Amino acid sequence: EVQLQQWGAGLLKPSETLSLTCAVYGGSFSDYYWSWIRQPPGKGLEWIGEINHSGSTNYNPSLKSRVTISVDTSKNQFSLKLSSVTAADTAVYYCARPPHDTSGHYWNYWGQGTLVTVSSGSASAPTLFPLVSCTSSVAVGCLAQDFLPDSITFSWKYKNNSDISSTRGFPSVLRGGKYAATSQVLLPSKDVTDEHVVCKVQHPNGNKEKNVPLPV
Amino acid sequence: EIVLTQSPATLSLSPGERATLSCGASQSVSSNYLAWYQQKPGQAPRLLIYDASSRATGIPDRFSGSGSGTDFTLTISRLEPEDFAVYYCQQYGSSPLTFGGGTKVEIKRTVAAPSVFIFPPSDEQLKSGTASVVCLLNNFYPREAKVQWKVDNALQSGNSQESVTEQDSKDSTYSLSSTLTLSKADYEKHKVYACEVTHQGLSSPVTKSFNRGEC
Repeated sequence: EVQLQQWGAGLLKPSETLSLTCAVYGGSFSDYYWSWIRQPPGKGLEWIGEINHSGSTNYNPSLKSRVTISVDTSKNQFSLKLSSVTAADTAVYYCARPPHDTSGHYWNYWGQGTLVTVSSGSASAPTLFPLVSCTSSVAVGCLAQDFLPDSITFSWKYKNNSDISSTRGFPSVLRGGKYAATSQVLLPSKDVTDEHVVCKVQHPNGNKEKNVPLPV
Repeated sequence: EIVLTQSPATLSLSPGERATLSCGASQSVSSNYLAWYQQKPGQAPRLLIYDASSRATGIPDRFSGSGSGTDFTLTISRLEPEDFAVYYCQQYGSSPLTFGGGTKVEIKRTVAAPSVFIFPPSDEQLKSGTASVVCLLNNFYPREAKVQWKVDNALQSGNSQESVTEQDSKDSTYSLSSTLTLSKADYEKHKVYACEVTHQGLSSPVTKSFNRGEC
């Protein structure tokens, strides 16, 4: 019945300012207090602040010093600005709306979320390395490293170019302000002829591939 | 700020069973101004209960809320498969609006010990200056598993990171990857590399090692 669409820079360096926006389609834009809420990868939710169409704001004192939320009734949008960012502000930010203008501030409408990452590094495509092993199924892997932001997807192809379906998917881990992620296919032991398989990853900064030698 | 505390951190049940999750508050929440949400991987929180005990539109009555003051409860009377997720409580009785830390409702199945693999850093990465030693544990249950790195039998600490998958949708198991990271230098100064894995499906801790250069 109502859609909130968000956007804004997803990657920043320490000390800069985070800037996000949320647009409302449907219902009235008036009187509701529109909120921004965030969630650090792997943690729980923190409410940041809210603003109604008249400009009235309520802020979580945990951020007051650095937060500014504002509204634009001519576009039916509201926006969030968070200054002097640090890695701690890396998180999925959401905009949200309560069901009634004069009721509890709990939220039935939510934006899709915007991941915003704050790192000292610069955006980079991942560099790929093969994981050769050493149960009637052998494991073959691919390691993706030094990539940012954290937006990767793997896929596997046989020398014969047919897809490998046997995919296993792990969450990236953060280090040095950049990310790494691994992936593996489990190939039945008795498949000894192909000398390798091909690992592939897609990333905003460029897609890569690397053949992963079949062992034994 | 009101601290919401949820327990247990994980609830491991089977479809059909009743789930009861607690959300204690550190001061009382006025007028029973408390909401519950569900959240699935990558999705925005989804409203289930508002005003402590009222179901949001479309929420099936297997879901019910209750409680008051500093103590609230969410009950799922007979879990269905799609009910396994994370849940958060949220108070809107005073400012600032706060959330609890959540509780994961996880599928409980029979014990499954992991298959284990270790992988030496590639020769190519070694040239770039770092060695990433990797150990995988596949398809095990329950989720707790200790992965330990040994280098020349020196128990290694603070130079590894792990990453665990979501519960498999079909077989309810987990897989976990651990990475031990050393300079090429240190990697060079040693020889036996070992990944010791302990899991309750295992009668004795398993170990996969390899000798540098021998792989």
